[PDB]
Amino acid sequence: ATPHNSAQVGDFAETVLMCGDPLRAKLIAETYLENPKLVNNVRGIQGYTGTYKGKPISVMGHGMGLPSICIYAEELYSTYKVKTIIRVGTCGAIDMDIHTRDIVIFTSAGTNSKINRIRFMDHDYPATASFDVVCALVDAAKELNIPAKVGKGFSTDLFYNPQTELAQLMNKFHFLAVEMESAGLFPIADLYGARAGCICTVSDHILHHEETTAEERQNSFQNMMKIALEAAIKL
Amino acid sequence: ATPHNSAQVGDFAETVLMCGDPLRAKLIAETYLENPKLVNNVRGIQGYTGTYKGKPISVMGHGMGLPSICIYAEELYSTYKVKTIIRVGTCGAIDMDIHTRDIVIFTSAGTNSKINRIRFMDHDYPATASFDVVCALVDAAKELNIPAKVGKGFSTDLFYNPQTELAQLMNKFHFLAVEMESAGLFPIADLYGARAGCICTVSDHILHHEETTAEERQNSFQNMMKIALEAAIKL
Amino acid sequence: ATPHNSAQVGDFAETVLMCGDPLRAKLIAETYLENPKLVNNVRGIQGYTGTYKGKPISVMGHGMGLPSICIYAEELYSTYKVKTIIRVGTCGAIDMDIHTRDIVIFTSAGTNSKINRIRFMDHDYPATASFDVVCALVDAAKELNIPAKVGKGFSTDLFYNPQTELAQLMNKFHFLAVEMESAGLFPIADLYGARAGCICTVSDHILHHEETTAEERQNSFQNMMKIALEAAIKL
Amino acid sequence: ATPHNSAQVGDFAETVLMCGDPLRAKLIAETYLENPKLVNNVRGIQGYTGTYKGKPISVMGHGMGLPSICIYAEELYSTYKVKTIIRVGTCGAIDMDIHTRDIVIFTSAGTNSKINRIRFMDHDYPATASFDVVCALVDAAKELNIPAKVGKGFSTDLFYNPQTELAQLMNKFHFLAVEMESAGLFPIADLYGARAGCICTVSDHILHHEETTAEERQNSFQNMMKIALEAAIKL
Amino acid sequence: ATPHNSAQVGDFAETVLMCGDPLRAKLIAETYLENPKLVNNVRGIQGYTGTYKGKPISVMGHGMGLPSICIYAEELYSTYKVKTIIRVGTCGAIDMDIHTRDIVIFTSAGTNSKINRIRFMDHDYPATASFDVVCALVDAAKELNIPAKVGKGFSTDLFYNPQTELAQLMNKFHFLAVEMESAGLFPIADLYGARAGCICTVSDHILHHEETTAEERQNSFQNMMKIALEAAIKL
Amino acid sequence: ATPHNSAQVGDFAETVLMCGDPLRAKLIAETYLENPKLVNNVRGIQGYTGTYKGKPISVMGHGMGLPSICIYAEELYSTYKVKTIIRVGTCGAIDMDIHTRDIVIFTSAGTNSKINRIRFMDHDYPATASFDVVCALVDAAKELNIPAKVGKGFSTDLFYNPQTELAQLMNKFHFLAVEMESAGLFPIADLYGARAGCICTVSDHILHHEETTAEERQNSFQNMMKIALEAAIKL
Repeated sequence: ATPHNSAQVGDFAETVLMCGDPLRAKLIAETYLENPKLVNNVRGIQGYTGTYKGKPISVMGHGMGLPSICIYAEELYSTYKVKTIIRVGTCGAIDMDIHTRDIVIFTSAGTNSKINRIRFMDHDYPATASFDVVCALVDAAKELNIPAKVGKGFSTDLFYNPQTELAQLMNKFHFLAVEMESAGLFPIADLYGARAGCICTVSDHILHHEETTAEERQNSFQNMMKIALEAAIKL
Repeated sequence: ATPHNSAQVGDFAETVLMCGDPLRAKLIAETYLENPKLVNNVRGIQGYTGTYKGKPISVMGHGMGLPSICIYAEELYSTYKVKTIIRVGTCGAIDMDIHTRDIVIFTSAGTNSKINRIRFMDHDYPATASFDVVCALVDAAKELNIPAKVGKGFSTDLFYNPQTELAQLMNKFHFLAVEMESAGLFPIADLYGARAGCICTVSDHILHHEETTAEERQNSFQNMMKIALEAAIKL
Repeated sequence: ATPHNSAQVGDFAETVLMCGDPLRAKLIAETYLENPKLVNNVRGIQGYTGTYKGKPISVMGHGMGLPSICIYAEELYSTYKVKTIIRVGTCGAIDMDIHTRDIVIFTSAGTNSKINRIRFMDHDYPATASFDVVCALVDAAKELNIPAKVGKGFSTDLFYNPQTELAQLMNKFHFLAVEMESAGLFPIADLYGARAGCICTVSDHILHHEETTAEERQNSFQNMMKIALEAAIKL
Repeated sequence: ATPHNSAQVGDFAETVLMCGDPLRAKLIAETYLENPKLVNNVRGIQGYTGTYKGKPISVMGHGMGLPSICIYAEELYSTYKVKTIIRVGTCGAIDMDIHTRDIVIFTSAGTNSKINRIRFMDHDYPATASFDVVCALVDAAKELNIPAKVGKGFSTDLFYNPQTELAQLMNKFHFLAVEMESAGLFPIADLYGARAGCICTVSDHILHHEETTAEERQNSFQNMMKIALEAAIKL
Repeated sequence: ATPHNSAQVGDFAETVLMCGDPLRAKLIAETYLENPKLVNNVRGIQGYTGTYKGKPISVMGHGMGLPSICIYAEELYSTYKVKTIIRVGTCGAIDMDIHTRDIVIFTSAGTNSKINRIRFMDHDYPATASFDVVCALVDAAKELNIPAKVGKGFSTDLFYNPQTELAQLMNKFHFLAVEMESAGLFPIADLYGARAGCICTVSDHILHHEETTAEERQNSFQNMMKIALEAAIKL
Repeated sequence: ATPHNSAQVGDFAETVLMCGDPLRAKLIAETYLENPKLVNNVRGIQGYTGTYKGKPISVMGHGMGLPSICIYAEELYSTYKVKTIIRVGTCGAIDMDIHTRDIVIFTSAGTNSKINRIRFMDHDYPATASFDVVCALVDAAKELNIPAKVGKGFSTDLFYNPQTELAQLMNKFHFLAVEMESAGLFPIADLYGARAGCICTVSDHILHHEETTAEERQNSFQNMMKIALEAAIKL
């Protein structure tokens, strides 16, 4: 149907969970969905559609960086009539009070990208997570009683960032974590009158060395997944 | 104590309601607070401190525009140790589905200002309302059962905006309303590890002529005030 | 007549003196004008119209920051057909050769704001004081024989400026003082084919501790006021 | 060895061919290399190392967009000590004199991204292909006698570009094609004192409908691959 | 003494008149100065030093564009200890009320250049003519009773400007004329604690066809020269 | 024919060599061309047209800075129907591996100017030398067997650059040399479907003191000239 998707309108559920790693997306599909069917694998993106608690749900990769997720999100909202895209994955902690293996719910995401300035007449567009999605993620967290931190995230274009001072600046303004897609996703959802959200488990800290026990990193991941899945049902 | 405030540390409650109109702030103090005492009137700003349901509460004006509210907010968070600043006032609707006299709860605010870019190494800072404050405002709305719209707002530096195309662009991205302070307030709260939020009643629509009945504009205002006050207690 | 002014066309003199402090404006009206009448008090702005040496003159506050004064200036030039707006007030010295209590006449004002870039296709607009007004202010200074310094001013959006290096940069380029309105005012006057100017008394120095004797600060203020008033007559 | 690569120093050849599609990279490895061995598949990136005419050569995917390829390129140049990265893939034609199925050799790439401005003190960095690589690609083209167009390319962050006027502007300045990685790749090669280049086959035209015969699109692809491979040997 | 000047400290008068055309500068030297001596001709710049009414005066070309005059001005203020640089030349009218052959005195100059933003931490620097020089030029005009227009000028980097809408924008803000050096000159004078000014005769109008009689264009030029010369003496 | 050129269509050869120094251009004309005739001297620019090996060739100065060369290049390509403009001159070395008296062939040029951003919708335009011209210059170098370095150049607007850190940044990215015209020239050639190139001899190093023997600086210059001339014939 599109340059980056072979599936046809209807193959995708109206709620799609997206992560960077296509293998992760394949794992998710095989681990949490019932009767997952590969509906799209253009560029080995691993797009699946199965069910969770009787409801239709799709999981697909979105590469890394805003330019990438921007392609998938717009194609999904526009061509496949998707209504909700919840980004699920890992990220790097910034704030000193955030520890590795912590789950973070993005209220919004800042960015060093130029995309939003391009779509917003060079002004400051607040890449804000859909309020419904934020509430669904937080309610899920509360109901499952899984500690989660809610706040600003930051979508960087430079994983290896030359501006090393930026990190401390972000810690001063209390940015919770860093990833590479949210700031691009959120505004595209607004444009299509659709919804977007993001939940991540901190896989590493950028300001100091952390303690990462083998079974603690997985628990954290599974916990984030439960929240994302339950919230999807609520939506 | 400061160049723009004569009050001393302790004169202000830890939760402060701020609007642009100092006369409005005086009205609010005399109408909703018990035993309101004028603690600061430098520049006729009308800063009061009284009580609501037994709890300490302060109401003060903040002029118009980010540069203005930036002065008051930082002085309050820094010198008077205020913890929460809820901006309460009027605004101009953008989105076609938003009508005059509607109450809007800001999740965040975009801006055509350069301030946040100055404090954020020229990148995109997401002026986001403190999540606690957004939730307190929405819960108050729900509990009082007062219809309110939650979403992005826009803080403009140009009330009379030369870029007339911006309005339609904002309607396409579904910005709810336009005011002139939120985008400045939110990031200053983050810096001080404090909290900020904004709730406004739409006094006019920028894309078309609206119907404004005399008693409907006041009800709307009183309703917004109830929500702001109750939320303050919850915080 | 406007959203921020209740007065009608004709209530304002064609020459208006504006300062940030509305109480200051009230003081000015009661101290230097004959038969001052409050023609507008929307937002406690304290707008008066009286006479000086038989001629009509208006004094009104304009809040703090470019976004604020931008609203009043354009409304005045456009709706009330005002011809001259002279900003009168305080400011912070930059240049080492400028001392507290010194009177400064702005030839122009730089800014860290984005407004002029918005109205000027993102190029460098030189916020220049109307040449007639500069000459009227300087002639008044010379005739009254009151020492005044003439040069560049700087209108900041950040009273509390994160970019602490900016101050020394400005001292190197010899910016005389810092305030928060001129850069916005000047270009709006040009747009309306009208005139604008600014004169300030330095109330404090930003690069070092100064000596401020009680009666020296008032004399300085009264002197600045005489110059502003006489120049108004000349215009 | 890295967050996005499991291979160790030595697993990668000093010359690496990179395309967006990981499946394409797998195809390339199985079709043109002898004894290709999968040395890295983190994120299903499909990184292989085999031989071409007795020489070591690696082929791996790089996702879509500058942020993505920026991660891989820097990791490869820095950790795996790679010397040459030749981007090989598809692109969209701009210039009217460029037709679908045409092969284009990038001399350089423009971009609407902010990355290079971030690494270059906000000035204009000319994302230029390593001269050795450009010459190797052009010599290969000449020796194989395969018609190829040499000129500027454009790396966009927005596949779906809101600024629809940009296309005609680029046609006026004769930008040959559009892709999404070159502008990020080239400067990273310079930083590491290494080399980078890009060759693409136009899979579609952005200014008008083109004729794409089944066997013409493959020939074009195979031809581009021959040039890329032979040039690699020359390097 | 410098890369662009062979003269030594002392060869140049403390007041230097500069125009773009080196031949014009040679003409000026031979026509208005007594005993003009060529003190520098690096790059055929035609730098002379002679006398006017017994006082030392130098005339030299400065090429075209800010980058050019920036080199000469800084070298002159820094190495040759020059105190005043008055730019004298031609320009293109913008404002409809400005006619060909009109003399214009710059109060300041706007620009589409990035230089001042580079030297001013990316903020708005008001390229303002030294107030002493503006007054000297205007007094000379008044004393000689030669009609002159005083106001903003604009220094463009693009004589052939792609942004054709800019012209009308400038006419709306009443920019008097367009040249290519003032915006660069003025800030360099400030940096060296020295002085700069600019006076031009409009040789053509950019918004419509004008009437240019043979002897009217010369008179205008001679008149501008008298003003520049007399003002130099006053300084 | 134009404001800066008195010559008529046909007076200029289709290939024009341009340097900053008009005296240098005069020298070149008298030293390397047969029967050189001065076809244009507006502003003492020294524009000549003679022959080299029987072929028509023109040499003319272009002042200093992008704004300057932009005027000449566009007038030449547009009015005089010139096809190739090869900038020939001096420059300042950046990279530590570049020594004084070294000849450098620009593949492209970066810049701190705003021109290209103005003509390119505020995006990154890669000021790239025409590939034909680069190849002609390099072939000439190879055939004459004159060592030349090929790579990025940088066209600065600030000969005296306040941003002293830029130099080291450029050395890290391996910018070969610095001049003041290429970045402006290259894009104008693209616009006119014409060609441009640049070759310079390093007259000084910006990062350290160099050894410059009298006869080594001239040899270097003559060598650069041979390459430029021979390449012109090849084109």
